[PDB]
Amino acid sequence: KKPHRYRPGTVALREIRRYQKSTELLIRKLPFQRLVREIAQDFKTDLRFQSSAVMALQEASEAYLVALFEDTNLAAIHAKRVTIMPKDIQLARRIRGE
Amino acid sequence: KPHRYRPGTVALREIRRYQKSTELLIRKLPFQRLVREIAQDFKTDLRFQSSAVMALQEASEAYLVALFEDTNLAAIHAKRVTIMPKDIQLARRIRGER
Amino acid sequence: GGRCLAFHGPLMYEAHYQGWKSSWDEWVGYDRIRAYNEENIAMKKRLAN
Amino acid sequence: AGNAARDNKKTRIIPRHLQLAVRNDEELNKLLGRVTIAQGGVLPNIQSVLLP
Amino acid sequence: AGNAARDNKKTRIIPRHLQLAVRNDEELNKLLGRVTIAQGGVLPNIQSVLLP
Amino acid sequence: LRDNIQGITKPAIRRLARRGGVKRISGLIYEETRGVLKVFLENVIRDAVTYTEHAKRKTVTAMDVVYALKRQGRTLYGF
Amino acid sequence: LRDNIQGITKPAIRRLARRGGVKRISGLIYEETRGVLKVFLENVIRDAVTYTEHAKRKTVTAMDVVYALKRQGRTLYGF
DNA sequence: GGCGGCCGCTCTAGAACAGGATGTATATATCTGACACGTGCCTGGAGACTAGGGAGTAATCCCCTTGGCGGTTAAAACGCGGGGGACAGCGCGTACGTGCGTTTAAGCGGTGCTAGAGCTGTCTACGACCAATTGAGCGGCCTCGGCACCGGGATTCTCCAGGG
DNA sequence: CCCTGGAGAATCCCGGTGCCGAGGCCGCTCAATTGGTCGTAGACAGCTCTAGCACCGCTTAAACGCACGTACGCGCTGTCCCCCGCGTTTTAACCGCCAAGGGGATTACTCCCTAGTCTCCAGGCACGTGTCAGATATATACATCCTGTTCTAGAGCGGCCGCC
Repeated sequence: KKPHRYRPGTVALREIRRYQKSTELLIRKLPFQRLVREIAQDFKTDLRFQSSAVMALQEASEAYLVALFEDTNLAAIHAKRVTIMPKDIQLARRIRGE
Repeated sequence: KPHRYRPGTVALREIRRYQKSTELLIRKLPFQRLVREIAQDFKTDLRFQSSAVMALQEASEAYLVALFEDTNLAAIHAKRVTIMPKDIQLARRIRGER
Repeated sequence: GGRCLAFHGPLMYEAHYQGWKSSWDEWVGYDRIRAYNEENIAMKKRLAN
Repeated sequence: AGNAARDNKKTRIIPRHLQLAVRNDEELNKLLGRVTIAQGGVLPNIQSVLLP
Repeated sequence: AGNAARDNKKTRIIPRHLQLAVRNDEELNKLLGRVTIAQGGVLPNIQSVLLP
Repeated sequence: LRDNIQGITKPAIRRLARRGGVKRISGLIYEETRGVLKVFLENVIRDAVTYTEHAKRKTVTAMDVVYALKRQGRTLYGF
Repeated sequence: LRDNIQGITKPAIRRLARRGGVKRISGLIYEETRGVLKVFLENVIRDAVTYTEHAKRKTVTAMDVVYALKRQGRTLYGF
């Protein structure tokens, strides 16, 4: 007997392929919705958000983070690496102007 | 024996000098004739005002200076102190240009 | 005129020491010789030593 | 988008097809560079050094 | 700009002082982040690892 | 409502990076990505708050979210 | 007018990077910097060409360059 | 009498410190050239007026998001195994920093010409606005079929073990 | 240590269900369409005159090129600890169902203030000019950086002493 024991990286590449061609929202609805309410409650209390309003916020935030992750990933190969770093994000936001 | 400044000392001195002085780094006529040959592909009978070339030159340099700042930060991000063409290509890709 | 003229051991003196800063020149008039530029600056300073 | 729908043998145009059509065309990519498309994802590409 | 002019021992506002005033202040830097200023240069800052 | 910044779970951030083609994800990425998402959400929702307050409305609509994203060069199609 | 891309000389590109805080400059940077300068100029000047053509003028003014840079989010002060 | 252990001596090298070098920080001298003050208008805002129309407010309504329940099974989280990569470190070398010789064109000043942008009339079709109208866009309803779902099967690409 | 055969598991092609969102149809009604009518922005013609284009001296700081070496990009190694793949067990995510009651959306009355003029006048703009802060210039002076010499600590070696 012997376990399959996939090496690190190969299943991650498979998850890349299975999710780049996918369409469904990766972030769960209620955890993202609850995060919106607590952020808005610091600006204005007793505030409501429509279901399509949270849906519009969710896709825009995912695409912005995905595009940030592509810049984060492309900086890794630029830095002769395959693992992203917290400093990799900070460089990406600075170059983007954020 | 010559004083023989180490590599980096004079380069740092140019960094201090050009970051407080607002003199125009690229020469006027070599940049001016580059505008004429670029605009010749769009309009053969075209003229440019003296302030028109002046407005183009400061905008181009500030874009190049900002690009060089992003290019330089990518070098330290990649454990380097020398800017590279691949660092420039990463800067345009992150900024969304190329 | 010329390319080597100095009273001491010459260092390719113009008429100015080339490869050196401008604040090293002396234009005094003394006995100047060439000697094939002190036999190739003292045979490359005894081969760098 | 119809060509992309024919690539994955689909009759109905879905927002993934619209996103694939926009990003594949270099003229549409620069025109809609600052444009977010909902339910579209991104281009399924892998870096050369990231391949096994 | 007047504070930056006093730091440079100048009693006349020059475009370098205006650029220094905009970029030093954080809300002005973000507001005019996509803004080019002529005859202003940039902030005289050097990275830590570039120092001798 | 407290500690809702942890609603964006570690596999959720992992899945987002998989869509971006990221090979490996560090353990400190998730905390940084949550902070980046918090900053980005704090700008879009605040802009949508002013859009909603300008309309004398108490609930933020999806149309105001589109205007909040459009004014920063991040326009969203399909609402 | 040919070979005017070499008008941006090597010390001129060197002075640009020194203003940007660059300590060391590669030898292949100047050719790449000339390319991104040509691409940037081929967009702004062409935009100013359409501005000048629409204005019923045969000379490009600095005012037309102002809107050409502004429409790409690169607005210039002082004209 | 031989040899291990201990202490002193000289060799070597890292590092703090002082002196020389060259590109800038200032102290006047003087030019100088736009800066701001004064003036003379003069052209757009303001007081006043007329009229009307779009929102503030009130009411309704129905509608849509929040709270609030569970079921369930997908998935986050914890932990174990382990495995491949970030990084500290080292070595090579080359290629880019520094420096001047030499060249070559940047730029200042000058002169001449005309390409053409404002400027002023001129005259002319053109679009907002007003009656008058009218025909397919859209809300809604009927129908229907493309792919989500559920499995079934399979090529098919991939990893582990055996052989040279 | 590398090449090749067989089998485990996630993924891809395929048959059957159906269903719920998409395609098609009916009004019909409100926004698109037709004709006329002027104020008026705009195309067209002539003047001009102020700024750009082309060429010329020159001189001088900017730039090409070659010699040299040392900070640094890059190639290679280990490791270990940091991150992935998978088994297990919770967990809250998604879905089915229910009211609610603030709240978005619509309609109407009405009331303020903004559209549109008349007149004018006082602040704003073009012109003119004395002037006061900035730049050029240069000996003087910082000012830090690079390098040479000396100080002191560390390791290696050799001589001397005690023990078996």
